[PDB]
Amino acid sequence: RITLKESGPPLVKPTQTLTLTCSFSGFSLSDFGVGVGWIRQPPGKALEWLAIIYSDDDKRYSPSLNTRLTITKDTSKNQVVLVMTRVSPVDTATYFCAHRRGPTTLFGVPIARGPVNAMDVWGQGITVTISSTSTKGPSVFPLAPGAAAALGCLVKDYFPEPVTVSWNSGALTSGVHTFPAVLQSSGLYSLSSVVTVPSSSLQTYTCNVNHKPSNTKVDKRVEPKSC
Amino acid sequence: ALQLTQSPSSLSASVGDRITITCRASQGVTSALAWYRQKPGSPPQLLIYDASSLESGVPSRFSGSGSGTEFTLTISTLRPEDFATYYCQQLHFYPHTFGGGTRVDVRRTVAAPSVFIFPPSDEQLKSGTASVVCLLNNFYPREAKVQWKVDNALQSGNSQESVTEQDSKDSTYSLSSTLTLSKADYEKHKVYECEVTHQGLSSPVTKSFNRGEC
Amino acid sequence: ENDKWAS
Repeated sequence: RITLKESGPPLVKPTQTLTLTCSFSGFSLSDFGVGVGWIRQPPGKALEWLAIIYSDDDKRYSPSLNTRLTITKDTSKNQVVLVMTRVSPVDTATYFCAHRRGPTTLFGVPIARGPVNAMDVWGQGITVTISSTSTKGPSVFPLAPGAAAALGCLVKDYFPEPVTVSWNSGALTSGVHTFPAVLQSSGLYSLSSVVTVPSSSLQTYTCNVNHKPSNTKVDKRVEPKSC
Repeated sequence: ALQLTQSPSSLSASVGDRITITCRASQGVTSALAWYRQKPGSPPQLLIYDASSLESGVPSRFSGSGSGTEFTLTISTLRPEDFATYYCQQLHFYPHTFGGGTRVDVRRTVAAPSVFIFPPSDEQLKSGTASVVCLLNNFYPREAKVQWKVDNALQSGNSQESVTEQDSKDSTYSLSSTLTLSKADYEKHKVYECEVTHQGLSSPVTKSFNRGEC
Repeated sequence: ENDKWAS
């Protein structure tokens, strides 16, 4: 059984250097033709290939990132390290390392190369956020209005993830939509949480927001304005 | 470099259906192509290697064929765990490219979004910023287009949006879009509009308000 | 260029 696992800092600041380690078990980087590669996935985006290293020590890099990447192996520790320099916000992504089989051998003779055509086992992935922001609590603002009515709370400018939002201390669940946060160009996150109700219920509505990182709890009652 | 284009980018289906996803390469990649299935929150999982070989431990309903520039993955009888995003990967040329992915989600009848526009709170305005949010609630299919207009000027580069994951009961999606402006710019205009295009809407729907109107 | 295992 082959397993891989990524480790490194979850948070990194722009211009800094990011070092990611892939520790694995079940194979050796001294085994014939084996490879270990790195692939990343920005939130909501497609997979992007970064680099790979083989047991005979040949290395290859994405041409778009070549100047900022270094991949290396430590055979005796069963680890592969990928160093990315000068990171910027667009480098925020989940980073995965993965195993690549070498050709099948028969009495130590390569006879099948078909198994090298895939990365067959992947690590769970490690989430890395690139932002110069310091820990900071959200500002919470009201969002106020088939014949459904909508209202919500805009949880703005906080760092880092995550934040939790519930409605009426947990009693309101139907019609609730809490969207995934977006990382603003400022380096702070922002999210909305809304709830749809029969245009008659306008019943009281309060969003309970909690950002553990900054010890910031806020309850904000939201109503249909006009005094 | 080499381009790998997946089709369709998104696909709706129901348990028991037969689906086929295709991947086309800009130059021939021989048989060096792999297919993966990735479920939300998890790493991609290898299904098919070398264009058509079934990876060990992978269920037989998955099948891959093709070589050169055109490949296909077919799942013969879709199971609930197959609602996910699929990717193809080429390993003939460096860099070892991935396709754009194809999202497979639960099919349900077309439903237009209920649209709502929210002006910025007076509380936010006092801090100097103005957020205008637009909500597209419970729609299907997933693709929707939101266009912000301020006093009829098309907005660009000053909004961000996020979409919920498919609802497990509804099978619909919801989308939130935030237009952000300084309090000053905000004050220099009157009509804030959120224009929405979607398959379930005969023509675009616009929700708006005039700033300061009381 | 060609992958490690290509012709």
